[PDB]
Amino acid sequence: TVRKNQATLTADEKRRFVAAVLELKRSGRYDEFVRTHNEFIMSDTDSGERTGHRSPSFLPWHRRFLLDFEQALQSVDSSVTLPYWDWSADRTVRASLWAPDFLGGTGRSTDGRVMDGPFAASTGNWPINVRVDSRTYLRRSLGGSVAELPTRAEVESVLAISAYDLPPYNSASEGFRNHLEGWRGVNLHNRVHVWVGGQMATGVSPNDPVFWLHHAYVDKLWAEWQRRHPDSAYVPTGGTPDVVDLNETMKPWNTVRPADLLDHTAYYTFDALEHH
Amino acid sequence: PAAPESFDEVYKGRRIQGRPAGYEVFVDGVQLHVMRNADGSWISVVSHYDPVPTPRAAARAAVDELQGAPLLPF
Ligand SMILES: [O-][O-]
Ligand SMILES: [Cu+2]
Ligand SMILES: [Cu+2]
Ligand SMILES: [Cu+2]
Ligand SMILES: [Cu+2]
Repeated sequence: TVRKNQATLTADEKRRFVAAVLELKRSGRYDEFVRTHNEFIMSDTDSGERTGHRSPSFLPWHRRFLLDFEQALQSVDSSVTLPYWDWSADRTVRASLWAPDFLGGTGRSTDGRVMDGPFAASTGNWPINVRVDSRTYLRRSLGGSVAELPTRAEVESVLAISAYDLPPYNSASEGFRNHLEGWRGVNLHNRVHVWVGGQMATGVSPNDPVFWLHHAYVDKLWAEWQRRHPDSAYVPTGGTPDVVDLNETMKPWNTVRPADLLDHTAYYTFDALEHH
Repeated sequence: PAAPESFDEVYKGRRIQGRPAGYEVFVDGVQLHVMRNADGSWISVVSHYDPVPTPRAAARAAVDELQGAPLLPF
């Protein structure tokens, strides 16, 4: 399984990814991934149990969630893999990612409605069902609520951080995980959600297929961090209330631990990944 | 650690209310999920990656986000 930079996909690979995602939507499977993510983001709190977000397990949890979604895509078309969006490089609305043959563009200004691409409401193929309001159409406002995507130099500053995570293991932490998540510092992952706008800025953010490509690049940055810091590993390593320790299992699956997800090469490789 | 004060105002045509419960927000009488971060900032389910300083600021951000749309119960 090789995960490729979206910018490098052939026309046929874009066609097959789009079709596999649309079939997961048609069959009802896609919306349950949206629902799972929203349930966790609503329940994960800084002073209480926290698993998918704002906690050390943010990265293995999304790694496993993306594996679930990729395996679902492969059940429709076995050649499909999740691509990743390097938003430090492809940082304008002119990126091919946002062309009508791939994800479609920004939303119109009156109501944020995406008007082109395979996921535009007008196609009849992308109802927004799992939602927090009456609006049933895909929306985006690329660059509307925040002016810039992270730059490579910003990403590099975060990759240089040696500790994976630190007490109190939440949105107030120092360390790599919370700076990549974005609650502290120059802000990588959270800012990209804000930059896309529309459903991507909300607890039902998997409603936008770009969710997967965003998190596949966050997941690549975790793999890059590991190559930069072979002497660092997931923490905490046991006995932490409310937080998933290295050898504890994670909800909703219950049968996998962060320890089982640290080495991505058990599941996929990247088109290119820097050595240490 | 005491909760923010309650509030009630019309913002961009819509009634927004907040009250300690740990804190509840309503837009036109429909509850809006909000959460407090460790540093005292707030987010809502329609702006969940975007910390703002107060629950009223999160309610106003939600009204901005909604562009007139009814909130669905959570
Ligand atoms: O995490 O979206
Ligand atoms: Cu999220
Ligand atoms: Cu929440
Ligand atoms: Cu996210
Ligand atoms: Cu070395």
